[PDB]
Amino acid sequence: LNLLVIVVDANPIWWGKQALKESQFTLSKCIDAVMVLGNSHLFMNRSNKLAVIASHIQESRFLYPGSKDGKYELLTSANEVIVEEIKDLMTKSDIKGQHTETLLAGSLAKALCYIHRMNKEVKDNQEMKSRILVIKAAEDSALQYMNFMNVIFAAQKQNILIDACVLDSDSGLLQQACDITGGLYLKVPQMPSLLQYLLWVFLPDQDQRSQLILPPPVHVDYRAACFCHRNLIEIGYVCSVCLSIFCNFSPICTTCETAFKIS
Amino acid sequence: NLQEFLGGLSPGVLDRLYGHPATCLAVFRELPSLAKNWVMRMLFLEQPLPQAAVALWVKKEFSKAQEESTGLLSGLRIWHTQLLILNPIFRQNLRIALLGGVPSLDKYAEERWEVVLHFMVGSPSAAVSQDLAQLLSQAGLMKSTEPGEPPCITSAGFQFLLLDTPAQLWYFMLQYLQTAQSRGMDLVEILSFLFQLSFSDSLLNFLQHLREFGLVFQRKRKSRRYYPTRLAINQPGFIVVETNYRLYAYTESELQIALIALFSEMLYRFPNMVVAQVTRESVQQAIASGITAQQIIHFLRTRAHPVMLKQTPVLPPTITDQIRLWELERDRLRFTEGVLYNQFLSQVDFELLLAHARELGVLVFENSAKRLMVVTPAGHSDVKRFWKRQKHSS
Amino acid sequence: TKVDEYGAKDYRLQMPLKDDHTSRPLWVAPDGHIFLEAFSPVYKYAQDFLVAIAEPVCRPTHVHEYKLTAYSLYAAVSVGLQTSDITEYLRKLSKTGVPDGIMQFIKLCTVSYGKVKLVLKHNRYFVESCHPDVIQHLLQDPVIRECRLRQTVSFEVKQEMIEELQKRCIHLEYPLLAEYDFRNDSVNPDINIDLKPTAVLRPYQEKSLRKMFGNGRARSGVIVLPCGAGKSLVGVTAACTVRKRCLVLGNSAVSVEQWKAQFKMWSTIDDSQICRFTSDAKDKPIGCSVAISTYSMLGHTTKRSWEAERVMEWLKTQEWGLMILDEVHTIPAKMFRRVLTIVQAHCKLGLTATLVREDDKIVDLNFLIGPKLYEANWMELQNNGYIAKVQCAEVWCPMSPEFYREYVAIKTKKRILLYTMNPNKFRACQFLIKFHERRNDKIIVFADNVFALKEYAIRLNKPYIYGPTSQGERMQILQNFKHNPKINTIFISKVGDTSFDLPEANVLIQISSHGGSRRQEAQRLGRVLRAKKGMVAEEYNAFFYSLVSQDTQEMAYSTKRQRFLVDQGYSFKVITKLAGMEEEDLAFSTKEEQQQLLQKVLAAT
Ligand SMILES: [Zn+2]
Ligand SMILES: [Zn+2]
Repeated sequence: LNLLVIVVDANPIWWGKQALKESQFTLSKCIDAVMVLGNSHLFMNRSNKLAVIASHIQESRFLYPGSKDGKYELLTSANEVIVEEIKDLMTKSDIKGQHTETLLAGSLAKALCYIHRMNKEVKDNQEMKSRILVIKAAEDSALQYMNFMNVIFAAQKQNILIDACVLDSDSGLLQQACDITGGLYLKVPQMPSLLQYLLWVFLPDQDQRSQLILPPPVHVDYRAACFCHRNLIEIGYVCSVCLSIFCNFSPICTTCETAFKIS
Repeated sequence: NLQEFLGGLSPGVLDRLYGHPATCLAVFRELPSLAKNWVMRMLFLEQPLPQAAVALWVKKEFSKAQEESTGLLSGLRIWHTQLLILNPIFRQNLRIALLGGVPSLDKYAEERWEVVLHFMVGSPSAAVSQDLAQLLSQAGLMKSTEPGEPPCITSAGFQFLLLDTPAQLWYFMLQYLQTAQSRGMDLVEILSFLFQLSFSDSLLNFLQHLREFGLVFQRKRKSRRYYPTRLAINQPGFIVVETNYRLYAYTESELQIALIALFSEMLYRFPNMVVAQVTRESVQQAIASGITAQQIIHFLRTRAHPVMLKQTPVLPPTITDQIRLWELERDRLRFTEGVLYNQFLSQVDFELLLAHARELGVLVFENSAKRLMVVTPAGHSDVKRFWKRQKHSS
Repeated sequence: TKVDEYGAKDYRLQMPLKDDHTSRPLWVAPDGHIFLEAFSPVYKYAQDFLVAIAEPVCRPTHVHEYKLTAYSLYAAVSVGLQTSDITEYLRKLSKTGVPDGIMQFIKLCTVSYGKVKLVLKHNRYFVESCHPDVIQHLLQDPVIRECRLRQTVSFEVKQEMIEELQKRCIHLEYPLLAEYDFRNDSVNPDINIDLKPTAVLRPYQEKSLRKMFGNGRARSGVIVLPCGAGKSLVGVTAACTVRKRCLVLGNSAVSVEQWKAQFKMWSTIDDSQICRFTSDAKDKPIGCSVAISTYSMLGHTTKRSWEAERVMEWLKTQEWGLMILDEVHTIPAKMFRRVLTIVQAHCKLGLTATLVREDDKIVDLNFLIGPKLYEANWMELQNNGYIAKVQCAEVWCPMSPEFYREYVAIKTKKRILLYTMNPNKFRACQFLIKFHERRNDKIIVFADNVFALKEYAIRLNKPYIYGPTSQGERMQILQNFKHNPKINTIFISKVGDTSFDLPEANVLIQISSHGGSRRQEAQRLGRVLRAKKGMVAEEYNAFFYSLVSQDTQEMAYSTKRQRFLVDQGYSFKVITKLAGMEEEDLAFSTKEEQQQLLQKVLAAT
């Protein structure tokens, strides 16, 4: 079976900027597209299961743990729960000017441990191939690099595919993230037609992904820079403690304070 | 299989059968691997697309999956070339199906199927039902020929009996549908209920027959609501086989003992065990009745006690080979009808006459060294005329 | 007594089922048949108890089959198991109770034991009995009076009629006791025989000896052990323990030679103290005590030579502490059984490996020698490695068309020479022997028909042994087979199965069979059971081939012959065709060669 997790980056600052701009695309339509994708994923098979996470500057919250209109009861419950919870989360939110960048990585960690919990609980008879369909919507924060890299490596070890679906911006950190675990990277330039991209590129599971034509991966610039002025460097002088990429040979690296002996 | 059953249908019945509630989902689940995704893809498109795109939308490796899926779904007629947009009706129904718009039961099903099999075999005590009896008789696995005397069991009956419960029930329901069309019950309406289970007068009669088979049980004096059993949606062994053709079966239900006695000689019957011997007499008796060694071997393997599961193969090679050899020794001599002409004189002229009886299908065996050909009396009036024509041609 | 709708002896209303049936792994049928589970955790204890009280008839890998009888129950009482001591544990082990029929049978058999005892003293056989009523009501029939020579009441009985009286008592329900109190016996001084520490006794040998030695007294009985299990060693150990004059009886020259070799190898007794009472060669039989001889010589009915007459008179006059008889399955024969009465012995131990025969004379052994003390488990020995694992196989050879034509056409019995010699099986044995010869596997070909054996042996220029085969030439051929690498095959006749000291062989092909006899089949199979120095059970190093001819009475003979082996558990794999036979060049391929062979067979007459 397959356990899909949709990590939606519903950043109020950026989505409300879109709302003020009165652009055609809106967070409501984005949520509807994600809902349709999840419904189709479960539609694929009974054993398949899904979950949803929404990201905010403060924290990240799960959007998912009759036939009034003649509809599959389970998908109806999914629609109702996600709609109600997303509206509640968006309606209620404190204001903090100091922190405005979206905390995308923190949710990833929640997704990973949730997948681990589900893998533990599920019977050993059936093998579960989990996936994380990250949908970024705003620029990433520099300060989150370390933790995001930790979670990416944890996902690599635990065999989960991070399929990035960045839109309106190309996050180098996120493309690097999905490249490590082999997840697909699609940058949709036509936001109104986003759902067609999901039902082709992302929706097919890892089982059938190899035996299918999908957009080629984007080249990844694995840049390195010294800790002084933040710029690309091809040669780094790291020590045996900090393991920090530096500018030039120095008597002692500041982040270490070690008694380096010249030679 | 259900894929065969649905493939053997016309477009007119197919589109009607694609009902809104369940059919669009039950037939979807059939889609083995990839057709699920392509259909999902083009569930939201109102514009047909070229076939070349679908052709090139699968890598060079594992293309046979692409062709087989495309052929299967073309047979199902989910889309039309229109020049590959899906059928509008199926698209709408599928969108409505995708965000749009027990312990006693299993025992009951087991007991009902067991009593049905008891009646199928010559059990003096069994459930009595004229409709069930006539349905089984017309299913092709039973023939009576005398209403007063209880019906006997035909050759196909034993083969059906020795099948496993899942395949047995599935074939029984397939025959039920085929005979439903003959008796006049609408096929589409009854078929849709089976798909709806895994999630009118004709409906009531069909549900009554299903309840008689034990797949469903209203439990409320035949109320509208029903609670399907496990078998409606669609175990450890007990026989121990020795190397001396001896079977020790931990059987308490008389059905298993009867099934074993069908092809073995019973020796002792303990309260929780029974001893039988697989001898030439019993095995050849079963083979003459109609069974073949494959069914017996499969039956013994599926009902294999856990003790003998450790050894590989589970069933001893000596027992398996002996059963197969016993079945093979059954047939030798033959039977056919024919007439022989001779003196074919010219060698090149006899070769032309051999093609006349071979095309019509009346040639049995020939001989180019002695100029002899055997012709069945069914086509004797056509070969002689041809020979006369050849003679006239000279 | 109750028959189900099938051949099913119904026992639903006969006996109940124990609630803890899963815990109890034992079954008890009213007829006495018992079915033990080889997978139960208490299987070893159940096996020991059931072997003690019953004799195996079928011991496959999963479910062993035993049946108990009067003789087995008498043996249990002899080893000292009382009626309660056996029945209480039988009920405890049984998962379905004990039928009243078996209960009463056990009670009667146990109580009817020990009342009548037979003790020979001063060359006089007295029928002692502490209870006098047994004799009082046993003297009803006149046969006892005419038999008898013309508390603790005893009367002398005639020497010649001992066998008749014993078989009469067996059905009279008063078995005689043949226990020997060698611990308390001053009439015959003990012999200076001891068992050297070099001899090693295997666990099954020790168990059989323990069954044989119930107490200080040496019990006379039959111990069935596989030929490769070391029955010769067991017999030598028994003689050494007895420490009195021992007379071992073989069945042939090879048997006597092997017995002398075993005596010298395993016993410290000097060479001069062992004699071979054999016509071919003798070592002053009167000079020494420990003797090895043959049934034919001792029971010889025609005129006796002067020296043999003197030796026979000396043997008759002397009394023997132990009388070992190998291959007891031949004892009930007329001449062979006459030897029992001809010679005098306190305890006559019997050793063999195939205690089975068609005529119902095996039961006579129970009184001729004694109850069957032990039967070794061939499968357990194979698992323990004491006996080489054998991949028993039956190669089916399709009969050639012409040969089948004459075979079916003639209603006479030239078929024995015909189907034994057909191109398909002649090519088969040749190809099999070639394949094993290039594999460095030792071959022992077998064939009942001496004519066919000689023809095959001359065609394959191999050293066939059979019939007259001088003893010197026999020994030379056996030595060459054992030592010379250039030769690795010997073609032995029926004499091989009688009693042969032969080196372990990797394969055993049998081109012809005497009949559907389970004795000959097991006897010949026992040759390859000799465990190798460092082999493994799963390697299947040992192979047994029983070549048969398709669509012939030989098929019936082979099926009527593999019953005992399949009962033990060996699975005979059928081989319709052999790979590489077509490519390998063999005789009788073209039609012409088969034609000349058929012409020779027809001219054989
Ligand atoms: Zn720098
Ligand atoms: Zn440092």
